Formats: sequence, structure tokens, C-alpha cells
Amino acid sequence: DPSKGRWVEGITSEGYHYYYDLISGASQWEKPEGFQGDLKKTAVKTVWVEGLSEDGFTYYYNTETGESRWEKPDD
Repeated sequence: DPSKGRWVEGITSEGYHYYYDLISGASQWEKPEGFQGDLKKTAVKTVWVEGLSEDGFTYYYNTETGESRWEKPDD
């Protein structure tokens, strides 16, 4: 099934996430439509996404409404 998706995640100075493609051989930054493994359906992925900011602070964001958070939500 032609599509391709050989992207690797790498850490950069300060605290950024860069991606690279071995197929074509080019360094990228913007996450394409098919990264972070699978996405729902027979998988384990919550609604909130874990992000890294500052020296090493964990921030969470919601795709439902679109609001960033700075605390671990309860359930």
C-alpha cells in the first residue's frame, strides 16, 4: 500500500522536536499526517497530548475545544 512513513523523532538544543526522512533523505520540522505511531482504534491514545516546554516542563493540550493546560487532568 503506497504511502510511506519512515520518519524519526529527534531532540534539538533548547527543547525542540525535529523529524527526518530516510527514504528521500531530508530533514523536516513540521509533523506530517502519519506520525507518533498509530492513532486510535486498537491503540492507546488519550484526548490530551503531552508536550515539552522550557527546561523540561510538561504541557497538555486538548484538540476538542483547543485550550492549553499546565496541570495533569483527573478522571
